[PDB]
Amino acid sequence: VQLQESGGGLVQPGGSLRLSCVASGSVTFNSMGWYRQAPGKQRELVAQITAGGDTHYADSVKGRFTISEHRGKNAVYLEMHSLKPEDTAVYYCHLQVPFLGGGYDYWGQGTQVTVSSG
Amino acid sequence: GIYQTSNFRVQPTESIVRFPNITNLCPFGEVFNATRFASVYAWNRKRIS
Ligand SMILES: *[C@@H]1O[C@H](CO)[C@@H](O)[C@H](O)[C@H]1NC(C)=O
Ligand SMILES: *[C@@H]1O[C@H](CO)[C@@H](O)[C@H](O)[C@H]1NC(C)=O
Repeated sequence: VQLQESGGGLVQPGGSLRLSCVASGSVTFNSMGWYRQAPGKQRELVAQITAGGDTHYADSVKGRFTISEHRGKNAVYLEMHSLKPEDTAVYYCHLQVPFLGGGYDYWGQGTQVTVSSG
Repeated sequence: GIYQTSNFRVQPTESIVRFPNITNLCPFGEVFNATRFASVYAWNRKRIS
């Protein structure tokens, strides 16, 4: 339970929009992860940001996603641009909350985003 | 003098009920609208949450 997320806009390929994991308060973390899954394929990774400053991206998403962390509103924002129809999926925010030394990410919450010309 | 006659109160205009819809769509189309269905012995159950 604890945290939560929803929202998102359906846009045409080549657009730009800001996915936001809507904040649920101040939570202890060291790694925020944007992650995407579409039916018919293995659930794949998008990008991780680190409280220290480390930033990792998947190989297929270069130059199209920008990840940023806002510690006042404690939310991670993904600005997505130059879209192609392979991003049609639902996007999840996985946490890092230390459980025994890390684990139990709260990626239950999802945001369905489909990019299409029609 | 000054006398107190009655008491005045504001009445609610419209009643509003909201529970959190907040979620994803739901995996139903892939079950009912699926092209192929499993056999009656290799049973296909899809999990929904
Ligand atoms: C819940 O909200 C999302 C977006 O806010 C919407 O896509 C979805 O259809 C809503 N659910 C219902 C049952 O209306
Ligand atoms: C199955 O798909 C068709 C066309 O995409 C649609 O009209 C129909 O409503 C779908 N089935 C259900 C149960 O929604």
